[PDB]
Amino acid sequence: KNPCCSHPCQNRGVCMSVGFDQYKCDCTRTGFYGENCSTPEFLTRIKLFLKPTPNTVHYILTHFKGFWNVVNNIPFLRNAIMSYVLTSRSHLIDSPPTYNADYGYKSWEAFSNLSYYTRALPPVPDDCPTPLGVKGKKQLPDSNEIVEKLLLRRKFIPDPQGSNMMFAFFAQHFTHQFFKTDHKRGPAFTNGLGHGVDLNHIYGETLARQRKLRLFKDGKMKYQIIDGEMYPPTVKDTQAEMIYPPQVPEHLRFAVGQEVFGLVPGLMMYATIWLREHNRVCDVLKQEHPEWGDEQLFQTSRLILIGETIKIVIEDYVQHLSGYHFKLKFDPELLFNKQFQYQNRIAAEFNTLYHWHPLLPDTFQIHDQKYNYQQFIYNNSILLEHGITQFVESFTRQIAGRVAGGRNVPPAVQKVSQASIDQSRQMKYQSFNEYRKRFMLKPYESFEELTGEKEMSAELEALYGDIDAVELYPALLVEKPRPDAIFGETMVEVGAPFSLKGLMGNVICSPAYWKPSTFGGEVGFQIINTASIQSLICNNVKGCPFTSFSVP
Amino acid sequence: KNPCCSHPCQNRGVCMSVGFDQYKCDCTRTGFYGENCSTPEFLTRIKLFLKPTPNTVHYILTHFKGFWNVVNNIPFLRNAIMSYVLTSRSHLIDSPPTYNADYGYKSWEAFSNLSYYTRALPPVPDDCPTPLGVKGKKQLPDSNEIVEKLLLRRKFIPDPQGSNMMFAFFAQHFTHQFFKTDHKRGPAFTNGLGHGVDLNHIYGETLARQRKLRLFKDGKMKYQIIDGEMYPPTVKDTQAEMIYPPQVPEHLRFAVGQEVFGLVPGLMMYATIWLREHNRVCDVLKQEHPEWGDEQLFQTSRLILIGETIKIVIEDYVQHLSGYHFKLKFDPELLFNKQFQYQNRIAAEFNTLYHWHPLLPDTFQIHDQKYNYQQFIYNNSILLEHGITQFVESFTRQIAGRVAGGRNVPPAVQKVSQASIDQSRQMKYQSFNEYRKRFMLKPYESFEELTGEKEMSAELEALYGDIDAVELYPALLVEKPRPDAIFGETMVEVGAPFSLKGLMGNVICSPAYWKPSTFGGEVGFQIINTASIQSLICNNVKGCPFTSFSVP
Ligand code: COH
Ligand code: COH
Ligand SMILES: *[C@@H]1O[C@H](CO)[C@@H](O[C@@H]2O[C@H](CO)[C@@H](O[C@H]3O[C@H](CO)[C@@H](O)[C@H](O)[C@@H]3O)[C@H](O)[C@H]2NC(C)=O)[C@H](O)[C@H]1NC(C)=O
Ligand SMILES: *[C@@H]1O[C@H](CO)[C@@H](O[C@@H]2O[C@H](CO)[C@@H](O[C@H]3O[C@H](CO)[C@@H](O)[C@H](O)[C@@H]3O)[C@H](O)[C@H]2NC(C)=O)[C@H](O)[C@H]1NC(C)=O
Ligand SMILES: *[C@@H]1O[C@H](CO)[C@@H](O[C@@H]2O[C@H](CO)[C@@H](O)[C@H](O)[C@H]2NC(C)=O)[C@H](O)[C@H]1NC(C)=O
Ligand SMILES: CCCCCCCCO[C@@H]1O[C@H](CO)[C@@H](O)[C@H](O)[C@H]1O
Ligand SMILES: *[C@@H]1O[C@H](CO)[C@@H](O)[C@H](O)[C@H]1NC(C)=O
Ligand SMILES: *[C@@H]1O[C@H](CO)[C@@H](O)[C@H](O)[C@H]1NC(C)=O
Ligand SMILES: *[C@@H]1O[C@H](CO)[C@@H](O)[C@H](O)[C@H]1NC(C)=O
Repeated sequence: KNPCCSHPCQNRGVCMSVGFDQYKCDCTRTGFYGENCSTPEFLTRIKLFLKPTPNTVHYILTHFKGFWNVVNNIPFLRNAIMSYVLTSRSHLIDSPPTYNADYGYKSWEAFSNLSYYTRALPPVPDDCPTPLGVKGKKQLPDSNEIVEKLLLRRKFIPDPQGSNMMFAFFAQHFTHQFFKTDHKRGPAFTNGLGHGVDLNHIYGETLARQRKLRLFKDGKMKYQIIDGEMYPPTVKDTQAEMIYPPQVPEHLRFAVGQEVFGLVPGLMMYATIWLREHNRVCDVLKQEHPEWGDEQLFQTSRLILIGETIKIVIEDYVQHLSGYHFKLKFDPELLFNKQFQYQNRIAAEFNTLYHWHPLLPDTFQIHDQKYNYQQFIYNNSILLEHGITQFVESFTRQIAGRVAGGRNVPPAVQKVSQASIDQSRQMKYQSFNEYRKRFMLKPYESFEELTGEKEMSAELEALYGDIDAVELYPALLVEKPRPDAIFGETMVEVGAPFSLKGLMGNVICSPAYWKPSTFGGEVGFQIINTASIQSLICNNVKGCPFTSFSVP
Repeated sequence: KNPCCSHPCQNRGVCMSVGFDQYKCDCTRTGFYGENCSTPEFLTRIKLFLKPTPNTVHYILTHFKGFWNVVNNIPFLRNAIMSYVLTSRSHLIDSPPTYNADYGYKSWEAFSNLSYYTRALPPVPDDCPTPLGVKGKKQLPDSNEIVEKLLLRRKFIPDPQGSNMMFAFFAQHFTHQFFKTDHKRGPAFTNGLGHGVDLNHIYGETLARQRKLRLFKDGKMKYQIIDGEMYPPTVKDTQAEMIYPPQVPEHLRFAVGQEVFGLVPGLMMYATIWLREHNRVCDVLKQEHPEWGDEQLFQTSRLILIGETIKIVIEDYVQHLSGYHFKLKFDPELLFNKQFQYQNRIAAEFNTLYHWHPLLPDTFQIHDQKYNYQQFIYNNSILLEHGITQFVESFTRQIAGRVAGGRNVPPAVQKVSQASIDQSRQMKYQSFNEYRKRFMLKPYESFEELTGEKEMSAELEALYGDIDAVELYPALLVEKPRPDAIFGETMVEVGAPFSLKGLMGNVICSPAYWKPSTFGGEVGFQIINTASIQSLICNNVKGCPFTSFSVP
């Protein structure tokens, strides 16, 4: 019986066993002291007393529109506030990384082996009184029963923030470059060895695959013209492997950076758009540098698209999610006078937290047509029939589902929801409340406090028994949403540090990289700093249709 | 005719071609402006006028012994001084890394591909008038003529700092965990994907190899008992690949972390010593943690040995090399309030700089025996015959050769010296003076100034014709040595930044790692804080013989 099974060390203290039945807490630089690191120093009490709650800060950022309008248009003020948002978030992240699924203590194996997802909290020891430590019952509830009673959609619940399918598929497309679970190996392992925004889902994970996708003229990527429009090349032509069922004919097997993007037309849509953007940038650079060769044109274009991606994700994507009247800003210079590590390791909990299944609709609405899940998946024929323009117009206006609030997961992906729970247990995640404490949030003291409701909280009580036994994934989906919001508190407060760290931690944001020469001059640099979700569609989609991450 | 062939940009500005006929210098954050980044800004002019020369600083640090004795014993001042030497040196290194042999511009391939050595200076462009850019003759002088006329040892020149064989072999053993050139692939590539002090030369580069070397009992590494003492296991026993010529019998084919360490008995000596130290620490930790399993004992011991290594390298190895009266200090906490990147990429020029062939003696004296290179190389029988105790006593008393000053490379390793020159040209190194400017040193204006002597300078002038045409590796070895020192100015001013950055950049120095719990408690921390070259030998060599990096 491991002495640290009770997770006795508080406030990010480190538990270490000293003997078979005793433990010791390392309170170094926690701001606390005592046996469990639970007694605050003088300075710590003052900081705590003066620290406003996340909900308070959230209220201020989502109100006083007249105030933020002025702040947004004064760089001095906007920079100082954005600088605060960045610094205070990333400090909750261990960098360089620490634990993974196989190590609850610091080890060189955990640090050096990039095949693992890292871990924000160490795994629960193998031999503990309960699966989660000491709290709860000897056996966790049946994972399918959790999904059915708490997560399954009885009736479609639209997102009150108005997120659309353009947002939903952007989210899936973007995150699947660093969420690349090596399932044949196990949920603890990833294929994304770059561990961040490298755009491997466009260019490929290895040089061998990249060379299959490249045209080797003017720095461009291979493509084909169908009905006058640019689309990805075929598998037969590139010999770049893709995941396709037998029923998909050869001429419809599109080859892109990510092997699984043929699964759903929504992904292939963004894959096509980003492909168009790369070759567009190549033309721009070739005009600016007629002396450059194919290789430098390719490499510089890739760096620019990485910049565009981070720019769009912060100022459009995260901006939409936050609901802030304050306008977030992508500016690496904000950190040049701060302590910050330019590196990133993808955490398993970050992956799990991003299982935003409830976003998915009951049917997919393209033009005047509707498709069920069986018709939609692996169906590139739909994409060619309607075209990218029609796809953009339809997805922009189709609303997505609310993620928090419970019971909004489509039955079509019921087994996927269960898988998230099963894998979480396989990797021995700690409880939901342990993760709330890990990110300096007060733990919930009752099921009713979690959901803000009596029905689902009663079912939670019947299943888990104790609030400290509730698991991470289901609790995130049943958590009381913030007022008219898509998420609950925990989703934001745990997710934002991971998100922002991986964005600003990118190498191109470092002082040695963030300069005009890196991107082929001011022309390439400007492409990055003026990028938006609207400009991406306008530049690469016929007719330049209106688009947004929110419904009109 | 690349317009950047002349390397027009000064002070670490970035050169970029604009059209076929012109270039543009990016002076971002160089502290300079103008077309070539040559004109200093206001504060820059001030800092220049208030900053002394490295030779002036070196004088101060090597004199006023009574003064430094006072300084060394007042922690607050000693910490401030040591903090400054860490931050100022590491600032000259690009981190995250930039260029490599294949990329003279920033690219994702250069950043992400760990198989390359990184580069402090970008390679000379392919289409330049001269091999070095625009300076010098169209063809570089014969590499063998350079070795013969300038580098080959006539009479043995001993190190005036009194470095011994314990020092020479420690340097080779220590640096060959990150200097691991993949010669079958090219000099531009490395097998040390950890790019630093991971002690892979003990434990192996991969997990597969590590498992072959581990005992899986009490966290220990496999070993055998010969004549009552601990030695590495064999290849036959472990099935771990080693590089050995056919004439080496099976029982003399020892298996260690680094595949080439069977090449020299001096390397196998330190391999044996560090092996013993691992198993020693395992015994200490097991006494402290009876509840721990094999895996935790192994991993914790490895972290401790990494700590010991960095401690010894700073406070004994670099301390001896420097010749300073100021006492250097290994203390990660010195950087906790500073801007510092906890990562490292091994530079090709750092490798070339560390080719300290002149250290090698004419013969290897062990007890009453003398061995030439034919008798010594790949001869592990010598190690077993004398034992580690006799090895330590002999090598402690045998003096090493002077590195700078020219004409001190043993003819036995003549081709190695030629290979260093050939590989540098193959990797398209820039000139010696370009690298001086890269590390804020003034360029030599004449051969006579470089050598401080009329003989070899005349030979240099005949070979190269231009001082700006002299290559990095030959100039390092012929440079005028500092008064009674082993090195010249450039070796120290270029070498120290790379060296210190790789040491303090280590992850165990990071705030999240530098705490007692990481090393198994206070006992693990004390092992590190009490580490020395003396204690390393005393703890693991029979009889506890005295040792040092200098001749008694
Ligand atoms: C963030 C938004 C998001 C969306 C909109 C979305 C939309 C959809 C969708 C739309 C038609 C379908 C059929 C599915 C179905 C799946 N999802 Co998602 N998923 C999303 C987030 C994720 C994440 C994150 C994972 C884990 C990936 C991993 O570990 O490789 C995931 C995994 C899966 C898997 C497991 C295999 C795999 O994808 O590698 C299936 C199947 N799914 N999901
Ligand atoms: C303290 C520095 C030091 C020492 C003591 C030392 C001592 C000895 C020694 C007997 C003691 C012998 C027989 C050799 C012989 C060789 N050394 Co060194 N070498 C040293 C510094 C280096 C470095 C640096 C390299 C290149 C590392 C790489 O790329 O693998 C090297 C590589 C070599 C090579 C391969 C060529 C090459 O990598 O370019 C041979 C052969 N050698 N050396
Ligand atoms: C430091 O953390 C310790 C671990 O959480 C904590 O010990 C825990 O104390 C609680 C109550 O104080 C115990 O909870 C149960 O105790 C008995 C079982 O012996 C039950 O009858 C109770 O109803 C209650 O459910 C935990 O069992 C106990 N955990 C241990 C000992 O591992 C310490 O109190 C903490 N110390 C400080 C100063 O905060
Ligand atoms: C890091 O850069 C390495 C150097 O570019 C790169 O190694 C190269 O890998 C490719 C593809 O694996 C090899 O390409 C061809 O190799 C042989 C020719 O010798 C062909 O028969 C194959 O079919 C293949 O097309 C290169 O040979 C190889 N080059 C070298 C010098 O090793 C690595 O792949 C890069 N690392 C990553 C992770 O991408
Ligand atoms: C990173 O960790 C994984 C998992 O431990 C290592 O993969 C194992 O490698 C050994 C030896 O090659 C195999 O016998 C196992 O079957 C592998 N396990 C799995 C789950 O794949 C991997 O080798 C490690 N990476 C490195 C570079 O050592
Ligand atoms: C869409 C429902 C599929 C799963 C049904 C079996 C699990 C029981 O689901 C039940 O659903 C009821 C109506 O939503 C709820 O009121 C109950 O709390 C819940 O237990
Ligand atoms: C895919 O979508 C098309 C719509 O163009 C439809 O005709 C077809 O039946 C769908 N299913 C497939 C191809 O399995
Ligand atoms: C910059 O350097 C180039 C080549 O070294 C030289 O021709 C040019 O005159 C320099 N420009 C200035 C402004 O000094
Ligand atoms: C190796 O050393 C042994 C003595 O230790 C000696 O007898 C033998 O000749 C040496 N080998 C060579 C090739 O010189």
